[PDB]
Amino acid sequence: ITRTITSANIDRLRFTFGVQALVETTSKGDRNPSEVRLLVQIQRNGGWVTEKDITIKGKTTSQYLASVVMGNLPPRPFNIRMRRMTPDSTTDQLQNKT
Amino acid sequence: MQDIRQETLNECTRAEQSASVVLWEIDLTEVGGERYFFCNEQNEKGEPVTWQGRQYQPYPIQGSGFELNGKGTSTRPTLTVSNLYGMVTGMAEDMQSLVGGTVVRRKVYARFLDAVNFVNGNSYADPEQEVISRWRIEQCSELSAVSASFVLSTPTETDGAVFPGRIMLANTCTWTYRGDECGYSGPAVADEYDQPTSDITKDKCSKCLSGCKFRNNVGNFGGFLSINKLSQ
Amino acid sequence: NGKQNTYFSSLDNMVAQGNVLPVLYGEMRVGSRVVSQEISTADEGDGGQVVVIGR
Amino acid sequence: VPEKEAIVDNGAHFDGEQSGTVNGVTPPAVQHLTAEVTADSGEYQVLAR
Ligand code: SF4
Repeated sequence: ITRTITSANIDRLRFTFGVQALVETTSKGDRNPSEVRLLVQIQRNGGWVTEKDITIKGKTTSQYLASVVMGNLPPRPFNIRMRRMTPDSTTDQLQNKT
Repeated sequence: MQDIRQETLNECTRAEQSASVVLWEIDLTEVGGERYFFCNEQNEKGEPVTWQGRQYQPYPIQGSGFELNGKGTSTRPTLTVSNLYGMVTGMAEDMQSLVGGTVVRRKVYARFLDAVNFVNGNSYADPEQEVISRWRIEQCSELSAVSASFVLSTPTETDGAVFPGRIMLANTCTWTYRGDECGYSGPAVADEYDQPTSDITKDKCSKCLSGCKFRNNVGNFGGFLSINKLSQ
Repeated sequence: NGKQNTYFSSLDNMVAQGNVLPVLYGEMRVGSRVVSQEISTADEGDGGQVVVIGR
Repeated sequence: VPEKEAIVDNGAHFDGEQSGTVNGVTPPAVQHLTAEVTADSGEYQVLAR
């Protein structure tokens, strides 16, 4: 997902991300935690730079939302994006949606 | 002990002495007027008394009550000067009651007075011998057609002073405009009612946050914002 | 309850509005007037590029 | 001096809002309310966050 920033006077930027669930169900019915990774990117200079490395690990069947704060923002015409480095789940038992 | 010159002390210890002359200088430079020199009596030749080059003018003036005591309250001497001809009335209506000016008192023995005064001259003239004390006018206790009376005070008086003296306010800036603390020096921007203007004569700060934002000087705001939320 | 006070020491945090800004002249423990105070949720990032959430 | 009445009446210029109800001290609503029913411990429980 990508969006751009147009406001003139801002000093820091906060990204609120999360996962809908992370429970992993075995064939018998046991539940185990899983993990997922994200990248938050800002277009400094001419190439995208990954500001942060994010890893969420645990068991939950409801949304868990976390926030991280940025700084040293480039000049305003910059744009931002977030991307996923974990392969999209194919089996229905995995349930790790970013 | 004041560093009085030796010849003055030798004059003090003598059995028979020369006349003692008190010379008054009223300084209105800080207020905005000119300095005035007076003396109680004329010289021997019927001319104004000459000390150094000042040429103090004859005029009925007297000051009584001077003292050196720090145990109790301040001294507050009194000075009386006549205004039969209306001089003091004109200085009082021009210079706002002559309140805040300096009064300087000198005591010089007639022996050391300038040679111009005496008809035969003075062989002992020495312009360095005097005793000086400074005061500041405080009030005009009386003013009539006969005389006018002032009460002096020390320059270092502590009547209306509280020490820390700086108030933390939520909405008002305490600095002086364009002062050292405010640190603004630029084109005229606004009036005291946050109305745009460009004349330099009517450029004042409203001491409000908008009045400060007109100058883009929010960084140096005197007051501390959003305290009233906490105090509540 | 009989605690005795003096004019040159204060060890607790006082309200800000309408009060003077104090002056400190020597080495001493101080409690100071509060200009701001808030409670919010804390960000997970600790300032580094790598951040790990959960176990 | 009768001329001081008009000087006193003119008041001053105040900055802000007379109502001042945009932001008092009433707390806002809690951000993310979620309730989860888990039978992992062998019993039905509700976890509010
Ligand atoms: S409000 Fe701003 S511009 Fe006005 S005196 Fe205070 S610091 Fe200076």
